[PDB]
Amino acid sequence: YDLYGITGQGVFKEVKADYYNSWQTLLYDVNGNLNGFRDLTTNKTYTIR
Amino acid sequence: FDKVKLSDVGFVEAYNNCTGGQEVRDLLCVQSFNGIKVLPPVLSESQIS
Repeated sequence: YDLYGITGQGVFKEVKADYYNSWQTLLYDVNGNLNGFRDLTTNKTYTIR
Repeated sequence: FDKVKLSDVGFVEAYNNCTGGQEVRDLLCVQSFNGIKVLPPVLSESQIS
């Protein structure tokens, strides 16, 4: 993938998340990995492994 | 074995939930993804018992 500039590879699993307020979109973990993502064109949520 | 979660036989059980992509929030599956995986010992724990 290349999600909005962020480069990486893995799976996508659609899970109905919550509380991505308005500006905060990309869900990082504690270690600076990408652990979750919101698309700006569909208002949908995902979780990356 | 009831008290300690990460016992000797429990490691490969903890590694088997890593591959499927379910409830992958624990830290042990992340360590195997970067090569630091615990190996089982030579004798099984059934054998020493």
